[PDB]
Formats: sequence, C-alpha cells, structure tokens
Amino acid sequence: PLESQYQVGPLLGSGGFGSVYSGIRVSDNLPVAIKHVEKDRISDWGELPNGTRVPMEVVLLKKVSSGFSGVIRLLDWFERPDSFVLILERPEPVQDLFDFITERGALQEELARSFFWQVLEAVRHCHNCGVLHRDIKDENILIDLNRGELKLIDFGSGALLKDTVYTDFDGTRVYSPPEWIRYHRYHGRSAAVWSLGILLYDMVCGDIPFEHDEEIIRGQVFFRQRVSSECQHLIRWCLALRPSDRPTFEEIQNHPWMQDVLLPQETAEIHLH
Ligand SMILES: COc1c(O)cc2oc(-c3ccc(O)cc3)cc(=O)c2c1O
Repeated sequence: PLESQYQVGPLLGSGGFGSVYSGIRVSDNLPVAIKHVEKDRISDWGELPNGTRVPMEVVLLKKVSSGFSGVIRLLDWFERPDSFVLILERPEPVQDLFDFITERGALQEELARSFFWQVLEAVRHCHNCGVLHRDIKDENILIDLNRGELKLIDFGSGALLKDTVYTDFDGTRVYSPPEWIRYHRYHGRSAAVWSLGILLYDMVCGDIPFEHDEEIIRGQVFFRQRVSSECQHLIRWCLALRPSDRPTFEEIQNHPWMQDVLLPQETAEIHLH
C-alpha cells in the first residue's frame, strides 16, 4: 500500500520520464523521490528474475541498485492499474548538474575533473552490472551538495549491456553519436564515451558543443572558453568520429588530465560549501 508507507511532498519535476515528487518514508523519515510513470507511455518492458512484466527501467535499476554508489538507488516499486510508481533515494540538499551549470557557468577544471571522474565511476558501475544508461547528460546527474557526491539518475532510456549493435535509441539526440545520426547503429560503450565527451565539454565550456545533426557528424570541436590543452585533448578523443578511435574507460581515467582528482568531500569544501 503505497499511500500508507510514504508521505508525498512537492512535485520535483515532470517530463519524458514521468512525474517525480519529494516524499518521506513514514516508518523512519527517510528522504525519498517518488516517480510515477504511466503504463501506456512505457515502450521498453522486461522481466524480473521472478518473471513479472515490469518496465525495463525497474529491471535496470535493480541490477545497479545493489550496494553503494554514484547511482540512484531504487528502494521499492509498486504497480497501479495505469502506472508504475518507483521509490528512490533522495539526497538532501541536492541540485542537478544542469541547474548547477546554469547558475555557475563553465566549471573550473579542478571541479570538472572531480565531477567527471565520479560520473566515470558511476558509468563503470552500471556497465559492470550489465546496464547501459544511454542518456548520460547534466540533467541526469544529481549533486549531493554537502558530500560533494554525484549520482546518475534516469534509467528510462537504458538497456541491458550487450556486445552486438544497437539499432534503437530514445535518449537525448544532441548527446547521441555520429554513427547513430548517420546509420541508426551504435555499440554501447563507444556511444557512452561520446556522450561523456559531450558532458565534459558541457562542464568546462558551460554549454554543449553541438546543436544540429550536421555539427554532430562533422565532429569539429570549437572551444568557446579557455580550456587547458590536456582537457581539450581528452574531449576531442572522446568525440572521435570513428567509434574505435574513442578511448576506453580505462584510457579516460589514465589520461593525464584525470590525475590527482579531489575526493568528494574536499570537492564540496572547496567548491560547494
Ligand atoms: C531515476 O529516475 C529519476 C528521475 O527521472 C528524476 C529524479 O529526480 C530527482 C530529483 C531530486 C531533487 C531535485 O531537486 C530534482 C530531481 C531525484 C531522483 O531520484 C530522480 C530519479 O531517481
């Protein structure tokens, strides 16, 4: 009985993902986020080990929600006649990376390094768990402003990770790779790496590098803010036009720009408090 266990608060947001509310679990006052998704708007379905028809999003969240992480944790879910309701952990205080960048503009490289590193660790965790997010971008990253810890949120466009080609995509187009634009084909890891290149550029420049399809497939990167050569190099590497010319996660994290990352707590003390 959903209505009983949780006390619902203000609507946090709504859009392609559904409607998400602030809430608190009655039993122990735990902060929570309560996400409603209408059934008729769910295209991708899956099955629990148990073998129950649920949204893929729930399957993926269960796969990654084991242990601690830079990934939002699913605490519970409920089915209703016309919708599924998901109960997720809610950090407090929090701000999404899109709003944070709106407010503060292009981020100092030290801060972008710390943030980008944590995104990489979260994405690796998803991939280790057999999950491909497919919509990595600033709007899908929450900052725990007190702990300086980032977390990945909306798995609504995700899929099981596989080594064969994907021919479907319903993530964010301006973060989608040229091979998707030209051929409607991509492989998971290398498409993720492209979206990570877009994200890093977004962090250090305060906006995404490409708006239009033709810019995406041309793949020419213009830097509108002062950005160090090492950071430009990593970004251009992530945005290589040929999928196989993109770095692996290991190569990103071994990149010279990625060395000597701040810890999350230092990150909050220096840049968020
Ligand atoms: C996994 O799917 C989602 C999603 O699609 C949107 C979300 O939004 C929030 C949130 C919290 C505070 C804000 O100020 C704004 C958003 C928390 C979530 O946990 C959350 C979520 O798990």
